Amino acid sequence: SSSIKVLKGLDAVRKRPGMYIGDTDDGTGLHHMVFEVVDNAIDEALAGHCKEIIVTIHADNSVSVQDDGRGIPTGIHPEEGVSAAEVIMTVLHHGVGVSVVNALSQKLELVIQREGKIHRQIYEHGVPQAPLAVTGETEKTGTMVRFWPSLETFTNVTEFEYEILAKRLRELSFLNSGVSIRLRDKRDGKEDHFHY
Ligand SMILES: CNc1cc(F)cc2c(NCCCN)c(C(=O)Nc3ccc(C(=O)O)cc3)c(=O)[nH]c12
Repeated sequence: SSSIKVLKGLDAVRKRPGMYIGDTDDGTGLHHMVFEVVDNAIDEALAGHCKEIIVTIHADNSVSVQDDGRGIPTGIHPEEGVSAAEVIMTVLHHGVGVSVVNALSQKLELVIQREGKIHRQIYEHGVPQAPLAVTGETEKTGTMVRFWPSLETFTNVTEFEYEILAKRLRELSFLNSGVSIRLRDKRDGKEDHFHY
């Protein structure tokens, strides 16, 4: 039931993205993709587990958001029969849910560090290539989401603008005293640190 429901939700978002992420021509939807993923990292900070968020603009026009929180739970739900992480990445929940970013990404990479293991999963248009898998051991904890926005969905403004991410991250750091945000642009080495 869940599998059918999930695919219906992905289809819904790709068919009417304006209802979920906003305008797909003028860059507002595109930048909103980053801000949704960051809002999830900020929740993990607000719960008191994440101290540092790192937002990176990569040279291939993907964006990663790294937190140093607990790591999304990885245990297979008895019910849905896939990792708790995969449910969070794929089930449809301002505040539109990461499954919307995933639906509208050509590719999404999830890396979770939790209970001494690295877990990794790759998505394409919100669909998992394979179940979440352990790739190594680690002493660290946290969640990293890197996504490549679908050029089927986004036109015209397709490249992230440093200033637009900077303004919003600075604003989120003002609203959430104590959270520390790094923004780094791999295209030219620019970086900023936002903290109130
Ligand atoms: C870049 N970071 C990042 C991106 C992202 F797209 C999603 C998340 C995310 N879940 C999203 C749903 C909620 N707002 C969590 C989360 O669920 N953490 C979390 C939840 C429960 C437990 C536990 O019960 O043990 C431990 C950790 C997180 O930490 N970081 C995220």
